[PDB]
Amino acid sequence: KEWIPRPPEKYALSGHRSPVTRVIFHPVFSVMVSASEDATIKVWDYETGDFERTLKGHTDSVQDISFDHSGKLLASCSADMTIKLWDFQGFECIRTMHGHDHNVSSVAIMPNGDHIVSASRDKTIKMWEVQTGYCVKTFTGHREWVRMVRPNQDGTLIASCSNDQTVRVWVVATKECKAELREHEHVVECISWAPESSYSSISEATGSETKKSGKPGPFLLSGSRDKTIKMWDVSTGMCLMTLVGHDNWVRGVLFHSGGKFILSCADDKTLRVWDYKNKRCMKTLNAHEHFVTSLDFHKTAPYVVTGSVDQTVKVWECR
Amino acid sequence: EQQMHLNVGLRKIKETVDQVEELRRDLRIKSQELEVKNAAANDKLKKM
Amino acid sequence: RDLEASIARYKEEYAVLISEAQAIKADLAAVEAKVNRSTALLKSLSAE
Amino acid sequence: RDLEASIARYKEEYAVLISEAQAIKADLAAVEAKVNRSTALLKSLSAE
Repeated sequence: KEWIPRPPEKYALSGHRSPVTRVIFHPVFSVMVSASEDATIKVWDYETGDFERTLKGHTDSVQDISFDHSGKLLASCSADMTIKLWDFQGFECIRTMHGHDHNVSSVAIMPNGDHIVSASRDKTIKMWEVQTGYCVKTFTGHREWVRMVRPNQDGTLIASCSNDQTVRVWVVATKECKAELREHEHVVECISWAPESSYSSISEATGSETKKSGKPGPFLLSGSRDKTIKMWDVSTGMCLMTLVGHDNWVRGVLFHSGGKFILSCADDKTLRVWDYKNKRCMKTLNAHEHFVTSLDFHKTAPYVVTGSVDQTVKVWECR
Repeated sequence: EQQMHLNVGLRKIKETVDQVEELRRDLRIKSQELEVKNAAANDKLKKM
Repeated sequence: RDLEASIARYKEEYAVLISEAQAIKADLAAVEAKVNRSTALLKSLSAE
Repeated sequence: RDLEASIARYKEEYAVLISEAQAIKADLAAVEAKVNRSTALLKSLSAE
């Protein structure tokens, strides 16, 4: 919906002793999960801002966490070179896949719910099986530290951004970089794709012409440390339009559930929501006293969450 | 838990040695400026 | 008178300059103390 | 050689002596400032 965050906060959750790296929402429950730099993943009830529990399995700082479609498993990565899988019914680690040398930065479960992607400093992206834990295929082609990775809506296409200024889209079956993008002024840090409900809204936002099949094609977005947020086409690989105005380094980007606005956080201590179809909304909202690290938008509830380096997680209503 | 705490300790020690390297160059700069100042004062007395 | 005038102004102010040099070398000595103390602690934690 | 050496050595020693004087004057000022501050504190604490 026209859900827009507002300057007043609801709860400023401060339980972490170390800077928070990422925050996500449970798919079904009224639960939000925050990973921080102290190797602990905390679980909160965002509706009332009540600390629920903590999972302290990880050795080094936890970097990225992700749920599945059903919300029954929680994939987590850390600097301890390992990927942990958490059973969310009882909240204990059930499978700790190793390998994938050096700090692991991002982890994600593609919607089929049977495999996991992982990216790390070792300049490659590994594929793991949830049931077994065997790395079955390894994606190479990034020449530098791969930062953030996200799959598609049906478990076939993957995007990997890295320090190497290139965003590469990979295919599950063929294991080939179908689209490689090298156009950013400085390092790309965060990526996120477009849901269904937004593709139509892109057509009049950019003027792109439909192909013979008529589908606009899958889409990307990439925010880069050069204070630029660029939204991209999977089928072609060409720029549609660019978002500029972020004061400092961008860290997190995602689309509004309605597929109409753009919500992004950056190291500019502020959260910016911007329109792209007609460039009307340019709302900047100070969020944290220090660097803001990550954010998330609830699929249905009018809530958003932001985790920052100040060891504090904040909740904003949407109006 | 033990591995976590040991890792934190190792990180603290590495940051310590890095700060020790910074302290050395700070001391070098301090020495250089002391030298220039004393030389200036000596030869100004020589002028006088 | 002119040279004598300088003999004074252009000297007691230079004594002020050498006092500034005193301050600089006092700071340098404090930094030396920090040097040796930090190095001693870093060597102590080597076995750990 | 004799007289020029007298020159250099004693002049440099007198520079050392003006540095000593600057140190003493700095200490005296610090002490005078502390005296004034503590006297203000006492005239403030009289009522107590």
